[PDB]
Amino acid sequence: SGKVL
Amino acid sequence: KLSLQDVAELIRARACQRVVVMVGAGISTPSGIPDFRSPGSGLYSNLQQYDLPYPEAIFELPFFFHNPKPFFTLAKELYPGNYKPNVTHYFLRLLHDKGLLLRLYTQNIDGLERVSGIPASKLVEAHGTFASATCTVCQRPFPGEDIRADVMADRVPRCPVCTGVVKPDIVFFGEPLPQRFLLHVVDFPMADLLLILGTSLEVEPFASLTEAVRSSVPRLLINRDLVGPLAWHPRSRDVAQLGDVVHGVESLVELLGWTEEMRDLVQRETGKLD
Ligand SMILES: NC(=O)c1ccc[n+]([C@@H]2C[C@H](COP(=O)(O)OP(=O)(O)OC[C@H]3O[C@@H](n4cnc5c(N)ncnc54)[C@H](O)[C@@H]3O)[C@@H](O)[C@H]2O)c1
Ligand SMILES: [Zn+2]
Repeated sequence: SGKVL
Repeated sequence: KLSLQDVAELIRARACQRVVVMVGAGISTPSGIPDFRSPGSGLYSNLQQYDLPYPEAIFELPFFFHNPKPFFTLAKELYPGNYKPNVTHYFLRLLHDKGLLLRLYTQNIDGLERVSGIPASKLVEAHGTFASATCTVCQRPFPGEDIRADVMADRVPRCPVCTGVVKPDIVFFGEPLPQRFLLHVVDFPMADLLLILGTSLEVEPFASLTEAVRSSVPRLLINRDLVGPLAWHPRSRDVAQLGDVVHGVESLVELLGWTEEMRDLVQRETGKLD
């Protein structure tokens, strides 16, 4: 999965 | 519930011989690197002109391709040689020097773990690194030094082959983490102690790693305050040293009996650098 916040 | 002193005792008594460490922006502020863009800063005023509509934009691909300059300003500041590791970094380094360190997981892009002397093989840099770069067009790889001159001179680094913009290997939003990040499947089950320093635990997948150890494993947090799973969904062997991270670290070091070795180490390393 992607880097996210 | 256990105490800081308890954990220290587990280490002194060799109950826990394999420590996984998770760290974040909090451990680098004492070196004088700002975090939230909240600060009135040498950074925030420099980026001020650039008119980032918001802080996240600096790590966003669409904005970068529209205007790479605000990001290269950040790069200029973080490029190796500008900042020095602090005692928290040197503590981690000591932890490796004594055989305790299974793996160090960092979200920081300042590269100070490597600079403090911690081997790459022990490090997982989950948000990437300025040690290398890639052309955004042709995918050709470059060592970080190849773009150093451009970066210091405020010129956007361009690919010598295709003229494409060359981007340091920092992870942007929506990008997957580097492949070494997958060591966490082996690492976390194998771990008999988890250390969490200076992190909000808001950035994923990195944050979730906190749950990945076994129930028997103590999770020690040294941070301003309770955050994430340690708050929402705590565990019995969880431990919080809340306050300034350097004080939390210095306390542990003293409890471990490493204070004097630690000072000799830092003194020697810091003196060398500046
Ligand atoms: N040095 C860097 O590489 C750097 C700097 C600034 C921002 N970032 C981004 C931040 C983000 C990852 O989240 P995270 O790493 O948790 O940063 P963060 O800013 O979201 O969290 C830092 C946490 O530690 C706390 N803290 C800060 N200073 C101290 C201190 N001196 N003593 C005790 N606690 C302190 C702070 O209040 C917060 O709880 C990624 O997108 C990074 O690229 C990285
Ligand atoms: Zn190219």
